Amino acid sequence: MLKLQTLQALICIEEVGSLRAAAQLLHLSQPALSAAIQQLEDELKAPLLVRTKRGVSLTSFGQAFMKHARLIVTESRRAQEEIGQLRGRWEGHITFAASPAIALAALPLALASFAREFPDVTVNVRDGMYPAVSPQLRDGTLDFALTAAHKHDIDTDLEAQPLYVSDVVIVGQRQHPMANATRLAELQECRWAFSSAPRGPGAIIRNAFARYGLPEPKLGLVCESFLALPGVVAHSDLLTTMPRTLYERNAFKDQLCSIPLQDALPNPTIYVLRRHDLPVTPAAAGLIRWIQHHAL
Amino acid sequence: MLKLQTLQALICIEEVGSLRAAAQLLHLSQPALSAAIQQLEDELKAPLLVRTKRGVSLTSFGQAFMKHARLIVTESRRAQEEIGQLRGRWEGHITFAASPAIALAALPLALASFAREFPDVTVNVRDGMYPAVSPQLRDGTLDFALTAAHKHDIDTDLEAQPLYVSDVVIVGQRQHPMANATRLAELQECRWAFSSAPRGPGAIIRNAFARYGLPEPKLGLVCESFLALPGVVAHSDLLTTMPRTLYERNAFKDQLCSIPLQDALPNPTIYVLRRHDLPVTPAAAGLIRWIQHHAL
Amino acid sequence: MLKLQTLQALICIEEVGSLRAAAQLLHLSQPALSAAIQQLEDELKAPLLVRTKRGVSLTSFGQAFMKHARLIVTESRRAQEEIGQLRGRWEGHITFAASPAIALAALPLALASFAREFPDVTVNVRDGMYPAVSPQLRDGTLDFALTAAHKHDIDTDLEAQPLYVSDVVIVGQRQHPMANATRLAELQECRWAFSSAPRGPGAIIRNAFARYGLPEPKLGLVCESFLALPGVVAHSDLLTTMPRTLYERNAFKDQLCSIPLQDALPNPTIYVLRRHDLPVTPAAAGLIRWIQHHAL
Amino acid sequence: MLKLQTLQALICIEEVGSLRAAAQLLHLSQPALSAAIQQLEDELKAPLLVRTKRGVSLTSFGQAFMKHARLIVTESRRAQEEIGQLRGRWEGHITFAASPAIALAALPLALASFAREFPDVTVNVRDGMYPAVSPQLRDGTLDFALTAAHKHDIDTDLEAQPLYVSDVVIVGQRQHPMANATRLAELQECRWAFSSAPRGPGAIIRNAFARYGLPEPKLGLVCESFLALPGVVAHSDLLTTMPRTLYERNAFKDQLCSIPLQDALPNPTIYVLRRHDLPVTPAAAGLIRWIQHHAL
Ligand SMILES: O=C1O[C@H]([C@@H](O)CO)C(O)=C1O
Ligand SMILES: O=C1O[C@H]([C@@H](O)CO)C(O)=C1O
Repeated sequence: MLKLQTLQALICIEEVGSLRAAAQLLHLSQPALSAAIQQLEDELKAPLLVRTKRGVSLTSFGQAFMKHARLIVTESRRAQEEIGQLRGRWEGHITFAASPAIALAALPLALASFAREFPDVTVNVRDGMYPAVSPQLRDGTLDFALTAAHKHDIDTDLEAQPLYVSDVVIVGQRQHPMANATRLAELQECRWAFSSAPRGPGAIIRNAFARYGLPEPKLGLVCESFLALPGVVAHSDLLTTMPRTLYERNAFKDQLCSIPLQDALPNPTIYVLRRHDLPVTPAAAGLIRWIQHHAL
Repeated sequence: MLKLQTLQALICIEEVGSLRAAAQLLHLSQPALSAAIQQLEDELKAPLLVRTKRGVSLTSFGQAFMKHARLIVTESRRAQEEIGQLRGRWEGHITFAASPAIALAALPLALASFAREFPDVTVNVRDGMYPAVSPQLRDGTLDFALTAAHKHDIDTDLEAQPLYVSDVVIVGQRQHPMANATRLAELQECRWAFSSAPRGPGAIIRNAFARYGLPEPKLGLVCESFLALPGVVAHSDLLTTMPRTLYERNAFKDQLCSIPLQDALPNPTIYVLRRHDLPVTPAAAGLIRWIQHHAL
Repeated sequence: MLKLQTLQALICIEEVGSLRAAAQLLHLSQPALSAAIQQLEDELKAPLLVRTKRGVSLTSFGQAFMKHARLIVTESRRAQEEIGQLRGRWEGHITFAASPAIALAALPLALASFAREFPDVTVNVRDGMYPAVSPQLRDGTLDFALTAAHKHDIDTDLEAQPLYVSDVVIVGQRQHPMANATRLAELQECRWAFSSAPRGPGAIIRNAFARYGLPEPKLGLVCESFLALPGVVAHSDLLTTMPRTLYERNAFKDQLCSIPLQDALPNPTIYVLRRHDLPVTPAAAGLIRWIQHHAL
Repeated sequence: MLKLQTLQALICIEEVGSLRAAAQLLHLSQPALSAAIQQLEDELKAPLLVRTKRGVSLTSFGQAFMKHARLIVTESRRAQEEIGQLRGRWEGHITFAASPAIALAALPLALASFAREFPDVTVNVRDGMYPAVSPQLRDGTLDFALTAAHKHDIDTDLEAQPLYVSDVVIVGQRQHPMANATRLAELQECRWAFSSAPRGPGAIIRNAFARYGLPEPKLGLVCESFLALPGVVAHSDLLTTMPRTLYERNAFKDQLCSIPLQDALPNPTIYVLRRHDLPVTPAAAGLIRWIQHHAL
């Protein structure tokens, strides 16, 4: 029998004056409790209980021992309470960073379902992108990030689980002069709103231009806000690249077009990124499952 | 004495985090980047970098030195760009942050106007809010921030110029239970998505509930991403506050509504914020001009 | 519920810092130490250990849990030792700390007396001072501390029993410039070696200079090691305060002197300090008895 | 010419109205300064100075540029001041741990000499031993430790430089019954005051007994305080092992003897131990040199 339940029982035996009565009160087996106390007495080499007409009393050794017993039972309760609070604070909070596409499609449906399965968790959500999220993942102020990355180029401190394979489209003002282009080379003369990517401003379009044999793309401006990007392109002649989800869910849809090229653009893999030494909360894993569920 | 040429070296080394990865400073001929840092370390008489687990890391001295290094480098660049501008050679950089209400309405029109008049100025557009923008204002890495703020509580070294008086609304899913509420008191029991604000996450609804005599609003989640907010609200029963301009310009407009409230809500003033003792380049001035104009 | 058997396992694992190095728990047959920790982790519902750079490290939960684990294990051991003692079987452990004035005079005589009467009790003797000893008093890892303290400023859960009223002297190199000073004011310009004390390093000379109307004493060095103090003073012109007993009993007595001062200095009371709610084992009681006796 | 001295000169030129006068004031070469300003003007593509009858004035471009120049000169001064303070605090403090032998012989003479060569450094000295010092060396609260260790068994985070090779002697009460022993086996019947060592209480004597084919040494008591050890052995029949320096410099010399065995005891190597990522202060290295100097 678990020692703490034995000590707990002795505490009860002191108050109600019977082994039998104590076992029934704490829902323990009489023959098991009796054998536990006996075992303990043999280890102690003294009796804790002396019989009377009514029941039992603590012996002299029993009274000495009970002071220790009382402190051990109390310490156990306090320990479980301290850690219950600390763990309660831990499990009750999630802080993460999401890419624009996850935030526009996956997250909203994920968050609804999640909050039913995990009703007691505050979630804190922010915009984020790798490599910028790396330092706060590392220093712990950020639990995980849901962001694009390149497998062969990720921090070693970080674990990376693929979430889904994403799409990138070239976007322009609805009647862009190059709306009918089928090739990258046909856009050499356009100016670009360099959108953000793991390898730097406009890295996706620069690298596309490079592999297809073209010079550097002509810069129009650098637009790091994905919130601002769709309207900016709508009121200018600048082209940009963006996630398909952003193109499909933005405020300026009817003023924009995509320019679908027969030349291939990349498919940025979206990753769960977190520090690997770190333990993941049940809720954190839960939220990931739900976002995953809506990223199929 | 310091060698201003080495400051960008240090800046670069802290960013890429590697000894060798820094060689893209066009030191693809020699590791005399080390000699350059040796000098800087002796001028300050303190170790700046440190042999580390994944490559190279700044010491506490290095970290302290960065804000000064960055202000020096960016002020030098601004000095040079200004002189050319004063000669009608309109080249150079502008980096600025914008709140969602500026970013979705005035900004697209202003950027296009500016680019037409100043075709060769490289502009960098970011999300940003006060007070988070303050340290990038302070080290010269942002020229200005277009953000909500409270006049009576802006840091002393910051210049604040009123740009726009914005409008707060209360937003929920289209067939929300409270869709037809007209009083703040009717929303007492609702769960909220705390959106970002100068005085902290959810400060607007928190401070409103307070003034209207209510208890703390009930937290559903913290959502710092304005890109994510409309959709989160669309696919749940969470209420939120948001700029009217965002309410009117998002991808989930069909699935949302604004609560027809007859209790009044705040009208946050959007400001142009700058570190006051920094002379504004003629080009940056030119852009603020345009944002003001389109801000109506 | 907790399994008290696993607590020593956890204790051991945190000390040796290794997964496998812990197998000296006589688990040289199986890694079912892991199963034991799995249970504990589930009882607390929190990760306790963490896969780490050099082996295994406690999580913040593990760290929080240690004081409770240690008090439980040591109270259980004390419960068992007491019972045997109450039966005239004088076996078990005593761990205690002592200040230099107790350690150099009363302690040698007391330990010898005690060992003659209680030949089989294992005694553990440590340096220690208040308040540094407090957390080891609190977690049961020290049975008592014999230390200077101030009555009006001892933590509430600590029992404090006057043992000895000690004597402070001011000590310097034998032919010190001030060797013949009779007034504290004459030592105003001297450099001091700050020795340890309850109110902080050099608190005695600091608080003396203050009461006698002087400015802050001049710091030469901080010397927490009483073993080192006499020699440091012997081979320099640094003055220090120290217990008269230490002044009288060190290896550099020939090369030292005490300043023949007619301004009075404090007489720190040495106390027997214990966490008050912990029942003192008969053996430990037996030793405190002897230390008291020899303390004269 | 260093750019900061150029900007500094332009600041001077604005105030005193002459290039010639400014070069002489700041002790710079006229032909060099003139060429520097010229070079700067060519890069700026505008003149900073216009001639008058007296001297020069800033041009319009000069006045624009000077605002930036003034800020860059000021920032440089502030940077050097911030880091000068931080580094000043760093270089002006040493905190270390010493073994009993170092503290009794090396340190006192080291500290005197050191403090002349490095007069502005607070030194904080404490008792310490490996492995106990390891966590605070690692977390930085302790600069270095001068302690015994075993080369083939030291933490990887730590660098270890040998300081000197030490001696261990068996010590007893002046007329110990075993004072004439020449072999370890002759002491099998004695009881020991287990003194502290890297591999645990009494590890030196246990391991000596083991290699010479003997059973475990009989325990008398565990004495972790090296301050207490000599008097404890003097007023009992317990034997101990200790550093030769402790045996030669303690308060109870005339009441003790050594028991020099023809059996060999170990020669514990004393190490400088520090975290290797950490930069060492000039003063810290200096103190080590002086302790080294007195450990020959
Ligand atoms: O910068 C780049 O953009 C794509 C990337 O999006 C693929 O995921 C790619 O291969 C690059 O080199
Ligand atoms: O514990 C031991 O004591 C000596 C050591 O002092 C040598 O430096 C040794 O070899 C052991 O195994």
